[PDB]
Amino acid sequence: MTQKFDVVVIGAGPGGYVAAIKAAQLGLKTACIEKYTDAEGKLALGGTCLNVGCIPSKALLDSSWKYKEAKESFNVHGISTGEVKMDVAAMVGRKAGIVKNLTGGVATLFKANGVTSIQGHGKLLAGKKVEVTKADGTTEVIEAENVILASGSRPIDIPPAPVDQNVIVDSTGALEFQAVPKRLGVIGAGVIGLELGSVWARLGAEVTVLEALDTFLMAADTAVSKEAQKTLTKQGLDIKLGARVTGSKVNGNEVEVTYTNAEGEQKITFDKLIVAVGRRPVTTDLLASDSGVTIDERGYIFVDDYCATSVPGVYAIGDVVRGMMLAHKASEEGIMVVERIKGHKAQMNYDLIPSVIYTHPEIAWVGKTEQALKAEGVEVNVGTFPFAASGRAMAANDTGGFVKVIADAKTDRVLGVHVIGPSAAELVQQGAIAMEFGTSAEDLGMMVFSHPTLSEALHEAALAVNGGAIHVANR
Amino acid sequence: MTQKFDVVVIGAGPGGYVAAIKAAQLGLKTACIEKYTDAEGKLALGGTCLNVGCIPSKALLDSSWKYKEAKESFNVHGISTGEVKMDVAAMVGRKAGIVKNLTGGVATLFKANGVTSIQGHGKLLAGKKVEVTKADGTTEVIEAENVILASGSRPIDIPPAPVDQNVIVDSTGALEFQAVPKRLGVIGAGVIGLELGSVWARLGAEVTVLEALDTFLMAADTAVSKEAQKTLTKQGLDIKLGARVTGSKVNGNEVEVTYTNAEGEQKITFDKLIVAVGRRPVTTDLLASDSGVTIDERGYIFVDDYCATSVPGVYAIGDVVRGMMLAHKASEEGIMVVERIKGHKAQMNYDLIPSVIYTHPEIAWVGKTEQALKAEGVEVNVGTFPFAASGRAMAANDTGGFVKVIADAKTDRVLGVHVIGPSAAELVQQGAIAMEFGTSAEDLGMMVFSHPTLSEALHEAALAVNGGAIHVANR
Ligand SMILES: Cc1cc2nc3c(=O)[nH]c(=O)nc-3n(C[C@H](O)[C@H](O)[C@H](O)COP(=O)(O)OP(=O)(O)OC[C@H]3O[C@@H](n4cnc5c(N)ncnc54)[C@H](O)[C@@H]3O)c2cc1C
Ligand SMILES: Cc1cc2nc3c(=O)[nH]c(=O)nc-3n(C[C@H](O)[C@H](O)[C@H](O)COP(=O)(O)OP(=O)(O)OC[C@H]3O[C@@H](n4cnc5c(N)ncnc54)[C@H](O)[C@@H]3O)c2cc1C
Ligand SMILES: Nc1ncnc2c1ncn2[C@@H]1O[C@H](COP(=O)(O)O)[C@@H](O)[C@H]1O
Ligand SMILES: Nc1ncnc2c1ncn2[C@@H]1O[C@H](COP(=O)(O)O)[C@@H](O)[C@H]1O
Repeated sequence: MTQKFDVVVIGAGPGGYVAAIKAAQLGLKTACIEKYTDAEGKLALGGTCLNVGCIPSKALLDSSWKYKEAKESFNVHGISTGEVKMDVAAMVGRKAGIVKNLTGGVATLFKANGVTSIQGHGKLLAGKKVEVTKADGTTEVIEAENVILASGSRPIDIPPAPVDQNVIVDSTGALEFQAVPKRLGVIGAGVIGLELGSVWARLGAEVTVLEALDTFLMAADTAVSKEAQKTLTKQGLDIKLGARVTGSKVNGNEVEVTYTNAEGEQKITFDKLIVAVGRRPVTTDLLASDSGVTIDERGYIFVDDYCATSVPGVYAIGDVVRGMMLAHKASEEGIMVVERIKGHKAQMNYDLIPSVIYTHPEIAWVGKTEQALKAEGVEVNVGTFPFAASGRAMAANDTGGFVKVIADAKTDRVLGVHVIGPSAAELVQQGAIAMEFGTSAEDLGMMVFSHPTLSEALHEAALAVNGGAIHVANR
Repeated sequence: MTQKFDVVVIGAGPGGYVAAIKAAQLGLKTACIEKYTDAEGKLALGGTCLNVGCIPSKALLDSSWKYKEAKESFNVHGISTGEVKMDVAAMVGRKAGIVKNLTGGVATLFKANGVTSIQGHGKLLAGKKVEVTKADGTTEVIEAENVILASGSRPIDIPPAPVDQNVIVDSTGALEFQAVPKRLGVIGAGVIGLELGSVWARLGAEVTVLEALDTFLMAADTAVSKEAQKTLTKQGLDIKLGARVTGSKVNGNEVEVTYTNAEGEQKITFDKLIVAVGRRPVTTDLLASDSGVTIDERGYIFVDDYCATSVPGVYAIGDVVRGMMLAHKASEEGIMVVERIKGHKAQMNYDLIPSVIYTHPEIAWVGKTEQALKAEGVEVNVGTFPFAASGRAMAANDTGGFVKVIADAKTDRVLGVHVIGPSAAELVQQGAIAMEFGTSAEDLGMMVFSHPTLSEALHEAALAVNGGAIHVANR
């Protein structure tokens, strides 16, 4: 009666469900354990990303942008509308429908690939045995030749502003508001905070973003974060740096927030408050005391470059291990691990994992920032092209931003591509693909880019590296 | 004394003006001769592409799509408006201001780079001598060490439908309507005809496209053209294949068109008629009898792979020579010619020039079609991914279409990338960049693509080539 599998995956987020599908495709008898259930009380796959993360946030960002554009940027095209209105419930409902479709899609993929789906909480015991606590309390132990831990992360909750799922919410609650909060506060100016604040600012919320640090998007290239702060501020996000929240007091349907900055203590009242101060790895009841799996100082499962833990045949991927907390990072780690289980020498290039921020203008990058390369003493040539000079962007009425390409001054090898503007993620992916092949700035400049397209902005920026751009003056 | 230049470029379109800027950047004393001037007396730099082609069409396509979307696809996002109306004069005026800004931009680039612009009609005489006939009829002969012929193209004019720029227009008049015609006819279902028909259909015109051939977009992959005909028909373009126009009679503010199809002669009346039956190379008074420059059977200037004519030091680029009549082809041929004048061994890869159709959904491709590869006996593996399975596309409410990757069955080398759907041009550019580096489908599949992004559809299609797609069943 004891079930035996070649691979047992704990967690069905982008890391775990992709790993499970890949394992099954490679002929490995695979099981995937997941505890999450939807509103009908049924197993729902896809993790944070699908259910309360990437997908729902992108749906609201696209809907809210259309509303803002209709209100402010239709007249220039000769288009008049009556009063523009937003049925918030319908917007949230569209998002809920997308999530339902996609979670159903993952279940379908599991069935088509032969993945054994097991609803419950999984715990790794000694000897690669996994204890599954089923939805009804029944426990069952299964045996695995290989175990993949992909338990993900959860929002950080801080004593100064505890979430109550009503007036003070985390990112999950922020995607479920029934009405536009008249005054919205956001703690944390990270990617999640800026995305969530953008959604509601577009729909009319007076938005204030309280950020404890004195830097804005420190991971982005300095020129990109400078431009981002300027534009987001103009879009109604009152971004306050050096503003550390120290306490809060919920008074019925409002919250008075206290924070400290260069001018001492300040108080501000909001109708809703979103706490977006980071995410922490989840290992809650994931490991028996004698599992042998090492956890580092910050709660992450310790792994090598191939996602192997301290225990043979046990791997860990995604948000629960070191690295950028991104969905594509999790999925590709899952692929690597399964390929390696099959004996292939798969590996990941952590230096070419792109980052995307889905504000408008979209922000994206891959490789190193200019400030980082200068700090490391690497001499570089930089080429920039603004969308204000792009005929395609002018046609689209979306000319803010630029493309920045950074190359090694001696070898001309492209070390980083940074974009703030239309189709940023797509242009950065072009850069990433070229970088995978060890492209030089000159190699990109020598290629034929379709005209007129936003892609041309990357081509011009690459040419600008060596002072050869056609559509911008060269210095 | 006679003006003397290292390079004399005849024509200031994307081939000519880019060739002029680059020559100047490389230290060559350069002149660019252009005959056309706008209503404000300014030299019409940018040629067909900027003044009456690429840019104006893209501007109207973008404005008209926003109108269609607001009327038909805002409700799903929860967005309501009053009545959505289009001020056609204002839409066309926005386009006119974009054209004015960009033409001014090229003038600024010419000045910053030291290009001597000369207003007039240039003619190549024997001995690389160029006669410029000014607008007042005066002539001046300038001496050149190198001549670049970039005279471009013009619409084909046909006896059955003479253009009067009122009831019967060509592509130039089609971008200037001041009101939506109730009934619009388009002769020719080529790229230009489909784009122009789409603009007006979106704004309420009843559009009929009369095409003499029984094929539709034969240059596109069969799966792409099939989908395109289906979706364009659903958008209100009544595309009639095998319908050859034989005559037309203007009756006041109407035109009765007579055409022949499977039921013999038919008659149909329109308020406006667009003649989009192709384009022809322009060599009108471009060459003296004894210039020595060979013209082929279709009126194109004959050139080798490096755009060199039969006369040493004389080159021809863009629409006036063989190849795809595209802006990026013209510009890159311009760059190749100039680099070679300087002694560099630059080369054009005609196999990797992408094609784009700016309808909605956008269509783009690079490399070979599946039908061509089959006809040539090349064994292939095909991978397809539909946007209906893309989380990013779902969030954007734009899921129509797919990505198709074709690889050599023996070497796995990517031979073609075809896309119909959102950001088709950008995804195709990712494919073209990879193909420049000799990518295999597996190489693309091993790269990390940001999630959620439209780019992921290319990643999945690449994986599907070898039956390894994650998000669609592999059958
Ligand atoms: C609002 C928001 C927006 C985001 N937007 C983006 C974006 O645009 N792009 C991007 O790349 N990333 C984004 N992220 C991050 C992204 O969601 C994560 O990086 C990704 O979900 C990590 O995948 P994972 O598989 O590691 O973990 P998760 O997706 O968190 O999946 C872990 C799963 O394991 C389950 N689980 C945990 N413990 C157990 C157990 N013991 N037994 C059984 N099951 C268990 C959980 O129920 C969960 O379903 C966003 C996150 C948030 C919160
Ligand atoms: C409606 C429409 C839409 C289009 N859309 C696209 C698109 O989306 N993408 C794309 O790639 N292509 C598009 N094209 C095609 C594109 O415009 C051409 O391929 C491109 O302009 C060719 O550039 P060129 O430099 O060869 O010639 P042109 O742009 O035609 O420039 C030739 C110039 O030379 C001048 N000239 C001619 N003879 C002389 C002379 N004897 N002396 C001096 N000057 C002279 C002309 O006045 C003109 O300015 C489109 C065309 C049309 C009509
Ligand atoms: N108490 C706090 N008040 C304000 N900002 C905070 C507080 N605690 C953390 N943060 C910020 O929250 C942000 C979270 O960023 P990230 O992890 O990228 O989402 C960081 O920039 C932190 O400085
Ligand atoms: N008299 C005509 N009636 C209908 N279609 C025509 C006629 N003459 C040319 N065409 C079509 O016009 C199209 C021009 O397409 P292209 O050159 O790609 O822009 C071709 O597909 C021709 O078949």
